[PDB]
Amino acid sequence: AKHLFTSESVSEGHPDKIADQISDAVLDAILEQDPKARVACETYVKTGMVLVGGEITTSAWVDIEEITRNTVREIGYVHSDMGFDANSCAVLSAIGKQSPDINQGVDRADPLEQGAGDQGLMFGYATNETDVLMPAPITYAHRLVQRQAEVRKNGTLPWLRPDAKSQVTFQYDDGKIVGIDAVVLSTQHSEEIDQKSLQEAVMEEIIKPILPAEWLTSATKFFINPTGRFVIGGPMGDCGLTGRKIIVDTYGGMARHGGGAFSGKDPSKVDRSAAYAARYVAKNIVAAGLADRCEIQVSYAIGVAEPTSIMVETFGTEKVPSEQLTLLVREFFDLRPYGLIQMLDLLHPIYKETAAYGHFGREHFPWEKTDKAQLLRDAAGLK
Amino acid sequence: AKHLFTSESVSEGHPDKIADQISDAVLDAILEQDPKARVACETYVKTGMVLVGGEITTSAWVDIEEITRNTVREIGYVHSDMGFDANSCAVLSAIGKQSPDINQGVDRADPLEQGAGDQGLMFGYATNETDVLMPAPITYAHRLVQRQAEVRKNGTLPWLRPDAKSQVTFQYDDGKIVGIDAVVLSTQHSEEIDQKSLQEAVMEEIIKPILPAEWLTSATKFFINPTGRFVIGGPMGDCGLTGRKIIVDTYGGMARHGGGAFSGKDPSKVDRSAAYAARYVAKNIVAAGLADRCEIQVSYAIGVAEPTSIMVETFGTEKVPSEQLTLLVREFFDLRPYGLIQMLDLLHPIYKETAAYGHFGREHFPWEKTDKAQLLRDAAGLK
Amino acid sequence: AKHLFTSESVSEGHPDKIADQISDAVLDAILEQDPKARVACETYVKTGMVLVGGEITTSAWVDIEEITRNTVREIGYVHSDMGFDANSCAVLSAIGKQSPDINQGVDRADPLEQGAGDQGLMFGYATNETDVLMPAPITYAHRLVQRQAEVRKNGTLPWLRPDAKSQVTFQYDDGKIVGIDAVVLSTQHSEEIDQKSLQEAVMEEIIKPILPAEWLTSATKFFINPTGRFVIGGPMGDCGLTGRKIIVDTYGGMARHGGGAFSGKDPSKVDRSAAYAARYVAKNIVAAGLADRCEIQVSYAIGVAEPTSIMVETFGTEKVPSEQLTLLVREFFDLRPYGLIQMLDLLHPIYKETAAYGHFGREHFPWEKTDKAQLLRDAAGLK
Amino acid sequence: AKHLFTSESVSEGHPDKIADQISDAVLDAILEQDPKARVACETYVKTGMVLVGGEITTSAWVDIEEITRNTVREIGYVHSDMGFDANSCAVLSAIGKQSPDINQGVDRADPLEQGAGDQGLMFGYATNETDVLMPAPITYAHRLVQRQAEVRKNGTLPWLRPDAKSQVTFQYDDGKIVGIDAVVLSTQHSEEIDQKSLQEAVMEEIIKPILPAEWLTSATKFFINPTGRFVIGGPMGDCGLTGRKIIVDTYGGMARHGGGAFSGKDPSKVDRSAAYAARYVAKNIVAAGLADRCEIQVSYAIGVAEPTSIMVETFGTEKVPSEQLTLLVREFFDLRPYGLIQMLDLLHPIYKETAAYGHFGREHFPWEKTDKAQLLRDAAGLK
Ligand SMILES: C[S@@+](CC[C@H](N)C(=O)[O-])C[C@H]1O[C@@H](n2cnc3c(N)ncnc32)[C@H](O)[C@@H]1O
Ligand SMILES: C[S@@+](CC[C@H](N)C(=O)[O-])C[C@H]1O[C@@H](n2cnc3c(N)ncnc32)[C@H](O)[C@@H]1O
Ligand SMILES: C[S@@+](CC[C@H](N)C(=O)[O-])C[C@H]1O[C@@H](n2cnc3c(N)ncnc32)[C@H](O)[C@@H]1O
Ligand SMILES: C[S@@+](CC[C@H](N)C(=O)[O-])C[C@H]1O[C@@H](n2cnc3c(N)ncnc32)[C@H](O)[C@@H]1O
Ligand SMILES: [K+]
Ligand SMILES: [K+]
Ligand SMILES: [K+]
Ligand SMILES: [K+]
Ligand SMILES: [Mg+2]
Ligand SMILES: [Mg+2]
Ligand SMILES: [Mg+2]
Ligand SMILES: [Mg+2]
Ligand SMILES: [Mg+2]
Ligand SMILES: [Mg+2]
Ligand SMILES: [Mg+2]
Ligand SMILES: [Mg+2]
Repeated sequence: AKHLFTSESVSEGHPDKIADQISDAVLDAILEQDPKARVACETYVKTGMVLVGGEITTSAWVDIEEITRNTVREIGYVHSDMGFDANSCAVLSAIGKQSPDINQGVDRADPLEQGAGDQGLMFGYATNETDVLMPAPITYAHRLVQRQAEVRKNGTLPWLRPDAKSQVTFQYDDGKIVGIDAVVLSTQHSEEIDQKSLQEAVMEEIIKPILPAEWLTSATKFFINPTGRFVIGGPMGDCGLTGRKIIVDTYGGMARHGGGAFSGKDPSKVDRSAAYAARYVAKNIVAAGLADRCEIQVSYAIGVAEPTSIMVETFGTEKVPSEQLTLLVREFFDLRPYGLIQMLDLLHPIYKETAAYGHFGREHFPWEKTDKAQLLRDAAGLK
Repeated sequence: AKHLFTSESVSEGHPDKIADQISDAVLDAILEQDPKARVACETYVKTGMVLVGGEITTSAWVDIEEITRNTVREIGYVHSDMGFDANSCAVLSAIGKQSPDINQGVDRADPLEQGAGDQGLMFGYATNETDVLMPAPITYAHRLVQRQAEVRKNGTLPWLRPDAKSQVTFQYDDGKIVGIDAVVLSTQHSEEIDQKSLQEAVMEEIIKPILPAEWLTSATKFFINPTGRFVIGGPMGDCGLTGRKIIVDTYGGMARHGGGAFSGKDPSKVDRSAAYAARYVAKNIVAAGLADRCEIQVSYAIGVAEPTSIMVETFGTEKVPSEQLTLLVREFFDLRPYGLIQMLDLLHPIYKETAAYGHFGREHFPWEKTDKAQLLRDAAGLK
Repeated sequence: AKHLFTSESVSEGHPDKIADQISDAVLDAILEQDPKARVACETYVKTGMVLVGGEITTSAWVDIEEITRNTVREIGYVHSDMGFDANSCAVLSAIGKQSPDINQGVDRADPLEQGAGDQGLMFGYATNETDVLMPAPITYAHRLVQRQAEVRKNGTLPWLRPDAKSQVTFQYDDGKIVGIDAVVLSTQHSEEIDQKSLQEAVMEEIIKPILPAEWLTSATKFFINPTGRFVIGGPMGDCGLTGRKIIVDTYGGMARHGGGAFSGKDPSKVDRSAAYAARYVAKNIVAAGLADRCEIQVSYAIGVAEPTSIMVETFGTEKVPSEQLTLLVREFFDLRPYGLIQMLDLLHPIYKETAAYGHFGREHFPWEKTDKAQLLRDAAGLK
Repeated sequence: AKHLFTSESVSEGHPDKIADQISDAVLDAILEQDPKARVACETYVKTGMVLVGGEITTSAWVDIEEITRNTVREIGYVHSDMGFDANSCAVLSAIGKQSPDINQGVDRADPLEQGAGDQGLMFGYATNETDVLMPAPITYAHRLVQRQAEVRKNGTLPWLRPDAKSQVTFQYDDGKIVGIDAVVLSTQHSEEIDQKSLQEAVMEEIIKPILPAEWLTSATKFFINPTGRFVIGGPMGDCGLTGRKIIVDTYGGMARHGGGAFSGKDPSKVDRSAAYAARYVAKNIVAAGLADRCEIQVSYAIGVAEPTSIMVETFGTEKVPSEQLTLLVREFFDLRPYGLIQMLDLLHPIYKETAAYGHFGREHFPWEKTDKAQLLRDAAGLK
């Protein structure tokens, strides 16, 4: 009955995230100019530099330094005092074009037959634990780093620096949340404020306002800047890389994962598109009330348009025998490369925004919408 | 009852893996000279270069170019013909030292009290699906890319190139394997051989000898180099990065994951050490026969030595009420930073070997050993 | 009366020249699209990479990788066998925009008033030692490396590699050439041919056909691949950088030099335009017969249109008192930034061609033409 | 009789010089540990990075980041406010080992026979225009940038930034100096001070105290920060590269040059050692009173110990027929690779100090000493 589950999240000022933002910042710029572009951009970030590389084959014309400097700038690093500075950092580029060998298998004569960008498996997930049908732990962790960033930008706590990470562990009894045992919040700061003050301030401004007072009890344990000092952060304190936040980007470790990153790749890359499409049916199934929680999983083969595997897991919480529930899935949605792109209209520059604070949970994203639910209901005991 | 599950693996010639190998190749070298070194090494690999960076604080003296060139060389790329060459590629370095701010929370006066290298959560897993208590899908996928590499090196198929990826999906009925529906195998090759021949050869030499003939039926579907052409590969066709094989490195997507990569980090980094220790108790629990399959999860807080969370999931397959099963865990093993390192003796250069073909399944690894099982048995109905 | 003077040259396959070529290759491409572009391109070349950086502010849209790969390709390195490969090498870019602080001083309201791109001094030179009014030592050294490159491309000596350097020292008595004391010729080669053969072959194919048989006597000493082995070359054997061939680029050490490189910069950069204009008047003066040999020198001040200094040196060989000869100079030519560009029509992509084998001596270059001579004659005892 | 000659210099804060300093800073460190090390270190410096590369073969163990960060730190860039920061900039490394092919020709069995590091020609120079037998123009220009640097460090003009360049043109009549026509002084500054103030301040603190009041007349023209604004400088405003200050490093353009840079290379490199040895005999000749001014020139052939060419030019100012003056040269000094190093005791870390403000003119340098003069006198009309 009782058990503990822990999830974590990172601020937009976290090295790894900086990468993602940059990566997806480039794609957006590119896509704005050419929707059918093929972008596979990987970014490396350290002490005084930013490396934007990979393979890009587009007709668009973009400025990497500008997109980069501007992207970091917005993140927050604008002075050597914080360790990194959009204005004075180095911006390197090693961007080649996509291999034709791969391309022949992706873009074929007939657009519909067009194949998967690569082989691989993706996991979709949905749960009635919350309104947005997302697990609770990841939702609150995200809220924590997000708050910290907002209290920093609005000038509430001017001594806060971009870099920050958050961890929370919930108490789960009878399969439901009963509270929160431990809370972790690490945030970069200036040489001007003291630990205690900082700690005491983080509680009032960042934790207390975000964590439901009900789940907080005299038992909860708070871990704030444990090493006792976090003045050095960002790429200086930790190397940032693209696609190294795979889990916080998705469901916090509650659901499963195939190993494919999101940022830097255009929709023809199943790692991102098939993933989104998977959250789409999973969420839609639960909204449709066909199950309380279900994990979906598709797998593909490079240059091949038709999915190599599909499986729905409802953990017994289903309301219609999986059978019809699985035959309904391939019945209603098109998981073929050039079916999901139209299904969710992925040919637009809407990904940068997705690079920090979770790819799921934001109802305004095309894959968060639940329109097929009611119709997915009709296919089984409408009433 | 019936459902499909897919996993995947990559050859030691895959860009991402090249990174990991390099990353862990540097640490080993360093560790050989200094076991208590603090290594956080991230590698970026593309068309004609290799970028080794991150933060390293050691008293050891190593040669990055030599370790790198040699590491790639062994992988296989030794001619421009294959796209990359250990002898003629560029070797770049951006390696700083570890932030003292982090260090004060890690290495404290008392070695026992020494804290976790970072915050985060890790997932351990074990299953009686196989002798090594590893899931089957990931085990066979690894075997496929591994075979390909060996048939290449031994000269059986001299036209094979280092770069290769493998995907397999099993049929699961009644919770057990009944067969394999689809098989995917992509391998780089020379301009000298044709697709058909290649395909036909891959079956005889790499697939047929590795996949159990029982699970192969007239239904199984084989996908071999689908785009129809894979002559261009390695960093030229795809950017390689450290820690982007998170899932194939562990359990193939069968179990869960927290988001911590392994390669490039010394044991004081819970991402690698708490992870290993988690596979250790999970495996040891199943071996101890206390459960058919169980997932373990620990989470930590930077600078803090005592785990912030622990949870054992046996999916009902447990044989002793979880209660005593969870109280036994913290009873037998020490998950504190400086407890797992001694527990598994992680202060040695034994990681490079772990950078390709799974971190689990190799019984000779200290975390694969099951010595505590029988003793973990004594603590519950010995007999 | 008697004395020895030595000059040297380098093949288009030399690391430093590779840089130059690349640098000026980028400019041309840019200029083709925008003649008034401001290009300050510096290239770094090593083992498996090429670094193109600096500051560029243009409205043009160019592809660095393509321009670079193609430029190296043409030079000759196309296989790992030779140490570098246009197809498999890395291409990096760190190009920012020109500082507006400099720009306000360069481009002012009135185009004529437009100022010098930087401060500095430049040396022009001319001599009746040869038809093209160039010194002899530098002329023959260029010819040597140029021949080696041609005998390599035409397939005469297929085992020759791109990298090569040439050195010649002439005997000067009575102020004229009497012969050549020592000849140096170093060229990269394949593991297939032996030293002796190579040496013997270099004489017949490269040295004997280029050096006048009259100046070659039993005294002359030949130095061919002295270390006894030159199989390793190019960026692998030596780091290439832009603007490190300052002297072979001009007059071989016979005349003076101020320190400004040529490649990578647009004409608004006095280092290149004022230099060219200087060879222009010096050559024109000797052609006009006003002197047998004269060195010119101008100096500028950033943001300032009017030259800070001008001086003509005729080494006594003048035929009209220097006085009128110097008053004639500023009388006939316009050395103001926006006067020399029109004077020589420098807003065109004509520089790559100038990046190897000398910037002077090629009569088809705009600064090699002598049209003002006859008119420079009228201004002094026409007849 | 009358004519104008211009020279220039650059502060230790100039991008190019930053490179040199870095380059020679690495050598010294290495040499300190191993005098017979072979170092060919080329540095590239831009906006937020520093690239140290080339080929180094030593038994020494050094820290590039530390040597670099510290070297830049001392120069002065320590805040993003000035555009570059030693603490937060990137430090990259691409250092391979020296090609054995070259080595066999350099270090042979017999140490005496040991050969020249490369082919090439070098120019030495001396003049009685000044006590240190250096030309005047380059001496004063160096003094100008050197003053600016000192008035910045001592806090006299706290708003001064590291980057600065200086230009001076002298009036030469009857072959002697009569005065100075134009003065150029460009220095980077803070957003806090205005142009007029700055200009007025630069005259009092930097120009007036350094330029002889005799040579300054109502005619002299002063050019101070002409573009009207120099707030942006350093690698941000201009790319820094090693060996691009060839001329200011030596004689300001008064004497000739062969094209060989000094910084980053050990003494076995004739570009630096033969160069120094050339200033040594030229200076010593004039000190010996054998000529008022003389230019020396040697040339070498890779792997070859014996110089390929030697020539002394006294411009008629000699006092003993050149003949005996040239036979005296090879009589007194040893220009063989392994003769000059002992001659000047070059196996020591004494080069960093030589990377800013001229390689000649500092009488405490081993090549600035004149001990052979009196003995060079005995060999010709002692009395
Ligand atoms: C703990 S660091 C990685 C370990 C590090 N590379 C090392 O050398 O041990 C990972 C993240 O922790 C956070 N961090 C950095 N310094 C910290 C500190 N002093 N206290 C708490 N968190 C810190 C940052 O957001 C950083 O991305
Ligand atoms: C499909 S690629 C990544 C997509 C690519 N960056 C793009 O621009 O679309 C990922 C992996 O697939 C494999 N691969 C590369 N070229 C391939 C081809 N032509 N056919 C099959 N697999 C290929 C390699 O092992 C490579 O690391
Ligand atoms: C002699 S190397 C400079 C010294 C080198 N950086 C080192 O590590 O000693 C410079 C040039 O000499 C030429 N070179 C390289 N290897 C050579 C060899 N084995 N014999 C003759 N010339 C060679 C190339 O053109 C190369 O760019
Ligand atoms: C004029 S810049 C070279 C041209 C530049 N690459 C461009 O993009 O036009 C070279 C040097 O001039 C100096 N400098 C830079 N900005 C300056 C300014 N605004 N006024 C005067 N000197 C300046 C610095 O010492 C710098 O290294
Ligand atoms: K890292
Ligand atoms: K990639
Ligand atoms: K070099
Ligand atoms: K520059
Ligand atoms: Mg990371
Ligand atoms: Mg993938
Ligand atoms: Mg990858
Ligand atoms: Mg982590
Ligand atoms: Mg060079
Ligand atoms: Mg200059
Ligand atoms: Mg320069
Ligand atoms: Mg040279």
